[PDB]
Order: sequence, then structure tokens, then C-alpha cells
Amino acid sequence: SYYHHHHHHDYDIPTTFQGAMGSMPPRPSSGELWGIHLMPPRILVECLLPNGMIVTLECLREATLITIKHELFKEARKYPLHQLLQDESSYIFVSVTQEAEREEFFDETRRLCDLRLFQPFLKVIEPVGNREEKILNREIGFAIGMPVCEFDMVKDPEVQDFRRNILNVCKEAVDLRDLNSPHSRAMYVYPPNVESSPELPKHIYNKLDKGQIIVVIWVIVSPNNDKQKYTLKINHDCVPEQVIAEAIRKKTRSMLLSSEQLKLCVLEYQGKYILKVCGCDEYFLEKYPLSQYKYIRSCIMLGRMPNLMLMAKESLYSQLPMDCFTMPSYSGETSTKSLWVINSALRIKILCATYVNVNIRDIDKIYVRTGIYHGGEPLCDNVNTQRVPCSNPRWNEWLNYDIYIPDLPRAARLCLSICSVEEHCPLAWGNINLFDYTDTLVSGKMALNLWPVPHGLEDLLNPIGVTGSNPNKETPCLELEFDWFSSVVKFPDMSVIEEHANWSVSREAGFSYSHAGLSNRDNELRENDKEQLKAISTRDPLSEITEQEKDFLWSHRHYCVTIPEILPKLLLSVKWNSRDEVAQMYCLVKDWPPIKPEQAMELLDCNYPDPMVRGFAVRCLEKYLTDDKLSQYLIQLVQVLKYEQYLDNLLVRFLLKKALTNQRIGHFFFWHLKSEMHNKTVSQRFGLLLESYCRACGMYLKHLNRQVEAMEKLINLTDILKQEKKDETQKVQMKFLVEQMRRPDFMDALQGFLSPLNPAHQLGNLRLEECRIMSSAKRPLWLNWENPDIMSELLFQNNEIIFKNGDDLRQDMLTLQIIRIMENIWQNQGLDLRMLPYGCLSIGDCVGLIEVVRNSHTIMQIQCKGGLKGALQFNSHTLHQWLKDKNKGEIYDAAIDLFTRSCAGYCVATFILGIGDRHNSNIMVKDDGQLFHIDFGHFLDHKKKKFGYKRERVPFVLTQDFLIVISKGAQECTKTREFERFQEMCYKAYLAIRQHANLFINLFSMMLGSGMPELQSFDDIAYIRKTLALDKTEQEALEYFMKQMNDAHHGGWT
Amino acid sequence: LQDAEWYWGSREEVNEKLRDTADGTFLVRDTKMHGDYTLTLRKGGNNKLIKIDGKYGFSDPLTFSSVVELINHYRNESLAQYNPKLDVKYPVSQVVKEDNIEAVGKKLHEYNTQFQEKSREYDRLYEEYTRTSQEIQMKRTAIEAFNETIKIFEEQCQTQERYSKEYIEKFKREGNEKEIQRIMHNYDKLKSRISEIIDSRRRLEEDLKKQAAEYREIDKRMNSIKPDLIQLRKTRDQYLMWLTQKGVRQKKLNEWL
Ligand SMILES: Cc1c(N)cccc1N
Repeated sequence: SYYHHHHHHDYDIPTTFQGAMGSMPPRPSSGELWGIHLMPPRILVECLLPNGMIVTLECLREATLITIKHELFKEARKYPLHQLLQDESSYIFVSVTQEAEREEFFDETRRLCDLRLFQPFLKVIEPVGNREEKILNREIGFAIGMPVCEFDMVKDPEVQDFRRNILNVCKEAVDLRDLNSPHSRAMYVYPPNVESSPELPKHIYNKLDKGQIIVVIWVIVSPNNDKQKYTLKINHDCVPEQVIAEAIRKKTRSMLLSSEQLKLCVLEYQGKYILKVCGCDEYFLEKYPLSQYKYIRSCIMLGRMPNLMLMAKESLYSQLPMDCFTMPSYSGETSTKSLWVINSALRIKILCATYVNVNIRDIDKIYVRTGIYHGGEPLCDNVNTQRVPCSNPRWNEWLNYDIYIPDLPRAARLCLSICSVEEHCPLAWGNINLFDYTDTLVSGKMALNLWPVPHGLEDLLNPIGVTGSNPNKETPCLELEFDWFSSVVKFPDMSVIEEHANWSVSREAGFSYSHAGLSNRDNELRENDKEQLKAISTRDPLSEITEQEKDFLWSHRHYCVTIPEILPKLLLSVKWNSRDEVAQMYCLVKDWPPIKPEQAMELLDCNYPDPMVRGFAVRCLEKYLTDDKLSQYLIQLVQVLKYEQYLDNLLVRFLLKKALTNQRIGHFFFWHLKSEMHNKTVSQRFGLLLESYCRACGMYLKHLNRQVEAMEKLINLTDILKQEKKDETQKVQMKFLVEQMRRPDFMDALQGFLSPLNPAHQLGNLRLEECRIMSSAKRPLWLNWENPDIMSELLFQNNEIIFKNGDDLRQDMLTLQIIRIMENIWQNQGLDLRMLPYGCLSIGDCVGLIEVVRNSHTIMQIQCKGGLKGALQFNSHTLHQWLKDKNKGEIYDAAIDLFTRSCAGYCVATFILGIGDRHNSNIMVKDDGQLFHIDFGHFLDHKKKKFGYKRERVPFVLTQDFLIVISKGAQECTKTREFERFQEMCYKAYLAIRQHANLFINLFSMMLGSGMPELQSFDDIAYIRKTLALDKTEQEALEYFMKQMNDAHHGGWT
Repeated sequence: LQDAEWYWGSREEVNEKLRDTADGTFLVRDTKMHGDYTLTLRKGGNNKLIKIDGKYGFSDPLTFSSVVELINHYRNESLAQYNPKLDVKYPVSQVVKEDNIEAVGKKLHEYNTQFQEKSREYDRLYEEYTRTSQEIQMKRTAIEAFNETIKIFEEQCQTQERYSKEYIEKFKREGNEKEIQRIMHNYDKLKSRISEIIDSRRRLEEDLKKQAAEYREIDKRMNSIKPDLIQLRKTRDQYLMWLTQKGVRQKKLNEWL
């Protein structure tokens, strides 16, 4: 009766899907031995001796190579040919690893489990390659997670040319380190963590009675144990040195000391000390307003009293070891024939695709689409005929592209794709750079392995996709042939392009009379024009320019130099297929006035592939981009590397140097690179760069290598929990977890190391009683550690962070970043909304770390805790009531201000970003009354890829619960001033982001590189236009925002 | 001029209607203090926007009295004689013909469930594809490793022959078979151990081809789901566009979808 008795014959439930127990997608990675995660606790290992004997020891999993060697030679005595062995000391272990390389085991402290051994056996040898020192490349390769030799046997010259030339940059940074050492060395390691502006916002300034803060300088005297407060009240804009003096003044005033006698005891003492933050390895190493250090400014905001420590410079320069940098082991055709000589069209011979997997039943016929590009295309897109369709497909056609060979621009790239047949549908794709890194036009035969079309791409050809062949062999391999001109054709010198450009201008100066299609060509320009230009300049990147506007721009390009910021628009108005034009543009960009980094960053996205342009863009960064702001946008700068044509480029040389100049950048630069290493689109590129970094980074490698080792332990641990210890009680799992963590290999590996989330924090001992597996199906780990600071107590005795194997953190990573940026925009522009962009860090393929925020609860917990016994309904007030229960007195009033100031900003970020729908289990409130969202899901409305269409959703819809709390408990809250003010925050917040919209477009545009399904192409990002309403006037935007806000709320909102 | 087939009268949803249409496909759009109308044309597969006292036009050759006047002229003809690099001229703008409105709306849910069921199958297989790409490559590296292991053992069964047959002929009578048995034993272990390892490597390679077989069958069926997913989605987009001509009903839609 229910189903019209219609039987579904195919359906079965004898296990029929991972919808049933629907969680934990990514796999796989075998761990401690081949084909098993965690090696047996007692295990048999074949020791291959130099006398050819296989003695098999039973070893414990956990045992050191010292212990194994020492037993092996006790037990080799019982086997024959003992007189043929040397004293054990003349030997080192070796075996084949899981990476598939015969690794010499030098560091004999390492344990059998920690070796990554593939088969459980050990060969004994006397140590070949007498530079024991140098074959701590294995350190580098451990950190990188692919062995350094793997490059050394790469054929490709570029790669080797990258490896050897990049050391230029590496040595230059190491020079800057040991320049005023040991101070500069500390300056590398412990850069001053500092806001960009010294200037204070007006809502901070008011927290300090005309710019004064009670600080607390601490000191130690004998033996260590006892410490002493010294509770200063110094100026906000006073520097560490002055703060160090006043502390020592008050330390050493005395009744046995005249003032004149004190002043002298100040001077001697003063500059023997520097300031630490109590509880973490941060320091105040340079002349910066105390307020400008991030720790101080947070202590102001949070209503806290900074606890700094006076630290002796020598007990500091004790803890910095030497950088010890070393140059590694690894240290055209008679003026060629200029591309402009070459007198022919472009033609490219397609040949045969070999490995094309298609149903001959389903698909009729298949062809190779082609085209030339620069981001957008310099000619009509062409294909080849539908020949030998499906069964063994072959076309030996010369395709003819209507562009003259000289009008190819430096950054030109062929983009092709095999397709199905209007049954039009791509099978594979691949793109090739038409020149190589040596400037040489591509000639003869090339063999290109192709990439599968990703999720979001319906389109036929995909030029934003990575340039070069797939490394994956068993895929469609479409080989092809380029035209040969009896000579290697090189791209023109700049000296030569400078001459053609100078000629092209002088030439235009005598073009005469009417030139209708004025289009691409007056010295004195009209005032209405000079206003239609700045009007263009202000427009965001995704407001696409017309042909009129382009031609209009291109003609007035020489005026466009007065308005530098136009450059992005200008450049997209050039006919890149007219070297006449392109050359002239190369002479503007030469001496174009440098621009702001937030604007110059656009110029490193996929829409600006020209090298000259990207140079200008790095030139901007080199000038304006501070180590602060670089660090802020480092994710977008690592991602934008993908869009570069060649390995070796100015942007890599920039970022690499910065990474080696400053270790806090270095840190994240390692991890973001390392994060992506599983992605074969960049494995090579990033590996090479990571080698360079690792080689030149100094002692930090050894710190990284422990962080890395800890992450691998946890990856394995969870991998096992997630398979075979699934379908098991928490009880049983948690037993297994704790059991494992107590083995000494885990104890070594998971204890004394730095937080990848923030290497300033140390991570000490595991308190395993506070370690546990959360309830989520992904089997995240809630891990807890002792803060081994001298002053643990003053900051936090326990550092706890969440490790989650199974979930792609980078969406979260970016939304949290974007939030952080909206906050800084808002706050630094004098208006206080308190977003808590908690720390998040993807360290691998759906593996990461999320910062714990102590004393915060999902609204659900609040309501479970506040729910009445007889299970009836949860009360809207309980939130309010649970909040009051914490905040009582003058406190209460201020906690509502917070809840209101946070809830407002989170409303506006959420709406604008369009993140996954908010609800009780993903919204959190802290004891002090701050609200903040977690688990963002898909950012730019990525469940609109099913239906969607002008949905402009409101994801944070403020139920009664929230409204009650905003309005201090009144009824009909929608009508109070409590609320009026709230709305006026929401409007003021919304416009601030709307005036910086350029940046947030560009940040999302820079992120197209990463293979996030939420960021497939520019129309994905276009959601942020509607939602900011950038096609409209601000007054309509305000009204649009209200409209949008009102309808979801059924509310007031005018 | 309101109807005008191609004439709709913002940037984003234009590009959605210009997504996956071939070389020459076009439509017209409407800040007004900027310009009035906007011919958005997709030449060669890229959005090419063209700006528009009575006479509508692109710049100076203004003698065309209407929006419809200017577009009929350039349906016949290319845009080269107006502006240099423009050598292209599809004014694109079934559904069982249904005037039902409601029963057209049920089909939208049905096609969307078909589509959303279809996207998951495509999504599933994309994970299978890449996991299989990984599992495969891990097998390949493992094979290099096995092969490498084997060398070290083959070298070890050789390594001993040099030293062991030096310690047979020197002496010989001393511990005659008391020595040379227990050197033969160790060696008879060593070669059968190789024997096992090789068989372990083979057995991976047979699994390699069965995995690489399945790997083809994923792509194979991905490429037969793909073309269906494009049409299934495109038919959904015309069913949804056909509705949103007559009754506005932007909000009613979301129950079906
Ligand atoms: C530059 C560009 C082209 N040519 C096509 C579509 C989007 C964008 N942003």
C-alpha cells in the first residue's frame, strides 16, 4: 500500500557502501613494516652478516639497533665463521626501506619499529662512503618523506638546474643569519611576534588609562626554584629595553645604595638581559612598542597582565646551536635563431593516444581538442577530426593555429584534451609550455601522459590545470610532434624587445588621419576619460572587462601609469597575440610604479602567467610585504607557485629566502609544502623546494624531524583504530590507545617536541590520563601534554591539541584564515568584533591538527546540561541561564557585550563566506561569553552544485536562544536597543569587508591552485560577489544585506 | 525587445548559461551609469563582453535604432570590420512540451534525484580511481623494494660461497661434516628464503595487474557516467529555466530540489 507493491529487485542487505557508519574517507598508508601497521611486540629479524651467515634474532619491536647489534655479535659467536667478523664496532646496519631504498642506519639509537623497513631484516656492513656527515641527507629525506637520492637519479635538466642554482638563495640567507651573531641567530630562530602597525585602535587605547599597562617582570636567582614578581606600570609604547631597566631598577633599589650608585648598577646589568614571555618560547628581541608585540596586545584585550621573564642573553645564546650550513655533494647553439625570424604559423602534429578507457557501446567517436593559451586563449580553438574512434585511436594530423610564430608570448602554453561525442565530454587532459625554462621554443616529438577530469570541470579543455605530463604512467598517453626550424628557436632578449617596443611607439606617432577603431591608439586626454579610468581601477577582479574598456584602457596605457593599481586590468586588456602590443607592455612594467601587496598578489594568480608581470609582482612583495603580512598570506603564496611555468623562478627564490631568514615563516612554509607532498601535481616541485629549505634551515631540521616523527606515529596509531579496531567498544579502543602510547617508541616519539600548530609552544610529557579518543567516527585523538616551560604555571600547565586522521582540513584552514583576516580588517579599522579563529593545520592527505579551546561548549552541551529531568523540551533561555551562572556581577554586562560583539562578526563572516549551515552542535560559547563557530564544512556554498542558483543563503540564523542572550533576557528581543546596536555592528562589519572585497576575491583566486573541490574555478569564487553585492552601490548592498538577513530571520531588520 | 529570445536583462548567471556552449554562442545583458546593455558573446570558448539620442551601438557606427537592430545584423556577419581581432559571428536562449507547471516541477525533483544519485556514483568512483592509483604505485614501489631485497639476499647466498668455500678447502679434515653441514644448513636456509621472497614478489605483481585491470574499469565507467551526467544536468537546467519564466517561485523550488 505504501510502495504500490513495487519490488526493487537489485537491492540487497547481506552487506549489499560507507554510508552505513558514514565517516572516515581517506586511505591508505602502511606503517611500521610492509603490509602491516604496527609491528608485532616480539618479532624475528634476519641479520645478514659480512661472513654470509643469516642468524635470525627474535627482537622486541621496540628495541634499539645498539641492542640488536650488541646481541647479534654475541649470537654470531654461536654460528660458524666467527673469526671472519670484525669487532662489532667496525659495522653499521643496512636494509631496504618502504620508500624502496637501501638505507644505511647510522643513528643506532633508532628502534626497530621506527626504521620503516618493508621486510624485517638487517644487513651488516662496514660504513661505505666515509662522509658519515653527508649521508645525513636521510634527515632531509625523512623530513620531506621521500629520499634525497630519488632526485639525484632524475634525468630532466630543469630539475637539476633548479637544485644547483637555488643554493644561490640558500647561501645568501645563511649569510644574513651569522651577520651580527649570536644576536642575529636568535633573531632568525625567535623572531619578534609583532602586529604590523604600532598605532593602536581606539578600543584598545581606552583599556589602559592614557596608555599605561601593569606588567609583571619575573626573575630567577638561586638555585632556580624561587622567582620574584616585579610589577611595573610602564607605557604601552615603551620598548623592551626600557622595560628591562625599570625591572632591574626596582629589583636593585636598596637602602645600601645611593641613586648615583643605582644608575651605574642599572647600566652594567641592563643589556645583559632580554625579555621572554612566561610559558612559551617567544621573546622581545627588538625596538618595538611593547603594544606592537602580539602577546601584549592580546593581554590588553583579554583583560590580562603580561607575564614576561627577564632572561640572560647568555643563557639564551646557550640554547642556540650553530647553523653549520654546507654546499651539498651536487656542487647554447651558436646564438640560436630568434623566434621573430621564424616565418610561419603555429602547427602541432597530433599522433596517437594509447591508453584510452571508453565503452565502445556508450561513446560513438572521440577526438583531440587543442588550443593555445595565456590563462585565456590567443586564437580560435581547434580540434582534430573524429578519426579511428575508440578502438585504438590515432590521427596523424597537423593542426593549424592561426597565430604567427613571432606573436607567441613567452608564457604561451598548448592545452589539449581527448573528448567524447552534442554528446561533448572530456576523457583526459594535459597542457604543455610552448617554450621551456631555457627560453627555447618547443620542437620535435613530445610524449604527454594525461590527467583525469576532476569533479567540477564539465568544460572541454582546462588550461588553469597544471602544466606538464602526469607522472602516473598507466594513464592516457597522447604523444605528438612540433615543427622544427633547422635551429633551436629562442625567445627574444629584453634588449631586443626594448628596441621593437621603441620602434612600435615611434611608428604610431606617424599613423595618420582618421584611424577608426581608434580602439588601440591624443597626448592630451579628456577629463571624462580620466574619470572612466579610475572608475575601472576600483572594480574587483571578477568584474570582467568589455572589449571597449580593454581597447580604451590599452590606448591610454601611458596615462594608466599615473594610476598604478589599474595594472591588473591593463594587463588583461593587452592582445597577448600581438608581440607589438606585448613588447610595449614589457617596457611599461619595467618601470611601472610598485603597488600594495594586497593588489600585487592578484598578479601571481593563473590570469597573469607572463614572467615579466610576475617579476613586478614579486618586486612589490620585496618592497612592501612585511614578515608579518607574508606569514599571514603564506598559504596563498605557496599555492600560487603551482601557476608558475618553471621550477626556478623569482617567487620561489623570494619565499625560500624568507623561509631561511625567519624561522616562524620557515616553519609553516615547511608544513604547507609538506602538507601537499602526496599530491603528484606538485610532489616534484615541492620536494625540490623542501630539500633546499631543509638543507639550509640550520638546526630547525632536527626540530622538524621530531614533529614529523610524532605526526607519523599518530597517523599510524589512528590508521589502526580506524580499521580492525572499528566495530569495537570505545572501552576496547581506549585500552588499545593507552597501551600503545605507553610503549617506549611512542613515549620517545610523542613527547619532547614542538607544536606544529605553533612551534613556540613546547610539548613535553604525555599526560595519558587526559589523552583519549573522541566520540566522532573519524576517531580523532584528544592529546594532552605538559608545558615544560619554567613558567608553565603562568600561561598554561597543559597544552592539548586534537589530531584528526580522516578529514580534509584545508577548507577549514582557509575559512579560519579568512575569518582571522576579517577580524584584523575590522579591529585595526577601529571596530571590535571578536572572532576566535582557532588554530588548524593540515599536515597531509586529510590529516591535521586543531587547537583546543578550553572551557567552551557546543550549544547542545549547554542545553543537555541545562535540560530538565523529565525529557520534555529544551529551554531557549538555558543558554542565557548557563551564561549567567558563569558571569555574575559587573562581569555579566561585559560578557553580553562579548557574546554580542562575537555573534555579530560571526554572523557577517558566515553570511559572506556562505559556510555550511550552523546549528546547535557546531556553534560554541565560552565561559566568558564569546561565541565562535567550528566545523565549517563547505565554504562558498558548495551544496549549490546540486540545485543552488541565486540562493544567497543565511547560514547563521539567530534563533531565540541567541536573541534572548543579546537582549539581557527581555521578551520580544527583536525590538530592544541591545539589538539595535547589534544590527549596527552587523552592518558596519559587512561594509568593512565589502570595501576590502578585492583581497578576498584574490585570496580565493590564489587558492584555485589547491585541489579543493570548493575552489574549481572563478565562478565558484563569484558567490562572494553576490553576497558582498559588488555589482551594486553600497547603499543597495546595505539594503540587500538587510533584505537577506530579514527573510531568513522572519525578523525586523530595517 | 523584452522578449527578443536571446535578450534576458547579472555577470555570474550569464557565465552559467555560457558554460559549455561552443564557439559563437551569445546573449545580451543590462551600473547603468556605466553603459546601458551588454552583448556577452562566447568566442572560441571564453566570455567576450561588448558594451552598447536613440541609436544603439558599439562605438561610433551608431546607425542602428534598436537593441534588436544591432544583433540581427551581426548574426549574419562577423565582428571583424568593427574591431580588429574578432573573426567569429548560435543565438542560444523539449521538456515534453508540458504546460502543467506542477508536473513539470515533480520531474525537476525526479531528474535532480537521478542527477544527485548519479553525482555520488561519479564521486565514489573518483575516490576508487585515486585510491587505486595509490595502492598500485605502493605496490610498484614495493616491487622495487622486493627486487632490491632479493639482490641483497642473492648477493648474500653468493657472499657466503666465496668465504664458505674458502673455509671448506682450507683445513677440510678438521670438523669435516661437523662444520660443512652447518654451513650447508645456513646456506640451504638462505636460498629457500630467497625462494619464498621471489614468490612473495610474483604474487604482488599478479595482484598488480588485477588492480590495474579494475583501475581501467573505473575510468571506463567514469567516462560512460560523465556524458550522461552532463545531459542529465543540462535537462535539469532547462526544466528549471522553463519554470522560472512564467511564475517567479524561487522559494517553492527548494522542496523538489
Ligand atoms: C579571464 C577570464 C576568461 N578569459 C574566461 C573566464 C573567466 C575569466 N576570469
